[PDB]
Amino acid sequence: GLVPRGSHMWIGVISLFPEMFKAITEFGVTGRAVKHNLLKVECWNPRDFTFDKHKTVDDRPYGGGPGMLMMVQPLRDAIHTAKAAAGEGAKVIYLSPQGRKLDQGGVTELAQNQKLILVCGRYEGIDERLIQTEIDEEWSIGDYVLTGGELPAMTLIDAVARFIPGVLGLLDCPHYTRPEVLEGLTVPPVLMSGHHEEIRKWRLKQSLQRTWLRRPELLEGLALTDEQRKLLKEAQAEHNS
Amino acid sequence: GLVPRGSHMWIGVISLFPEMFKAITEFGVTGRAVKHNLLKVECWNPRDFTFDKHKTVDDRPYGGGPGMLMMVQPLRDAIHTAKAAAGEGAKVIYLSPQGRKLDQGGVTELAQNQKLILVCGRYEGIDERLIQTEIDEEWSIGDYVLTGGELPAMTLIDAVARFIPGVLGLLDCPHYTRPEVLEGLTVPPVLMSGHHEEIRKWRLKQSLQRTWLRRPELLEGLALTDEQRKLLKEAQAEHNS
Repeated sequence: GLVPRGSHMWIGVISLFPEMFKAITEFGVTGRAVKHNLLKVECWNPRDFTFDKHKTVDDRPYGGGPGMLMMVQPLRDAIHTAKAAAGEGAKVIYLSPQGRKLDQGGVTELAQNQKLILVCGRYEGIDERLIQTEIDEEWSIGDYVLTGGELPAMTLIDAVARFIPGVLGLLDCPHYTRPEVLEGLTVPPVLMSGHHEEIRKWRLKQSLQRTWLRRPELLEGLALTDEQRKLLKEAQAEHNS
Repeated sequence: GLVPRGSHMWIGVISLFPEMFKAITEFGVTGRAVKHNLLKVECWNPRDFTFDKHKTVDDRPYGGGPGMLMMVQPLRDAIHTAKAAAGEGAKVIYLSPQGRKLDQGGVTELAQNQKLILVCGRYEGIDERLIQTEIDEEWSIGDYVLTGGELPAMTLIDAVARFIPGVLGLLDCPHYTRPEVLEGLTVPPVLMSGHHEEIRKWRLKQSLQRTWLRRPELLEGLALTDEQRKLLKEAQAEHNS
């Protein structure tokens, strides 16, 4: 086709609930990426790597406490099988609130990988030593507590999928569509003017203003263009007075 | 049963892909919460609120550009039906990267709501005016770009579900489980000592140290106990020298 070979992204997933990933493999743009063979998601379930009659996948933490942990053997073995399939150059990622905070910059660098293996924890997490022996990088999608690593893993896949060849910075400017007047609220006249240039500048100005007011941190680390600086300056002055 | 009536949580969801929510309603603790009638998730799809032959749910942005937006009428009407079902006291939430940053403190306050309606956007988002007429609060799960609001919505549900009566702060201390020696790596002796007190202190110290090194921001805004301050001080001194 139009896309060169060897540009597809492969993602191995270790999870007790592989079916959860249908949420991204069967719907929307990510689902389309999978259908078009641009994105490949392969899952392995630790429950299939047990040897006891009850397929036990959890274990007690040393030191005591009610906080269960994933059983090491089934989880490690699942990882080993994924690594066997992925072969060379496969970064193993563990999703947890103690990992590096994910942001668009992080998504960009993770997307540079053609192969990734995502480890989804349940219970209170996984053995600290496994982080040392099997995990390459630990990442957190946010500072909040979740019941498992599956949502964080799917969030990561969704974010990086947008960087896959064949698939299709600051806070967005306000957006408007029909009707022209919604419950008495009108669309900014400039957007109805047809003046391509005035519209481009208005949108940029609004984007900068909103980023400044809501996420000023995103501005730090980016040397804005001369135009952006001028528009932002105007917005800041107008906001105050 | 043991749980008093009127303590269950209801969550209405507006999404073009209702099936994605099976990821949380059919698996793990959230799935168990749904099975035990502790959590209720009801979805409405804008596609069911259209009147044209092609069930159109997207529309062109005023001002031009390739960035499509959700069509106002089907989306607004879906919201109205959810509000009709939810009745009184139902906060409507829009998930977007321009919303308030979600953190455990935010999860705690959102969990105080017995009813919530989550609006999941697709395309480039929704009309700015709808945020004014139908949305009560805007929330962001992180500073990264996603293909839709469904994962953010499920992440929010998962986080607040943990606060539901009947269901079951800083970075966790390292955790360990069998075997005692994993690929030559041993479990900290204190955890194998059986000394309940030494273990409690060791774990707290490690939790504080890790929070300090990886997420010092979490410390800001919390007046630690005398013990925590002592252990953290020791950890900081040991880390340096």
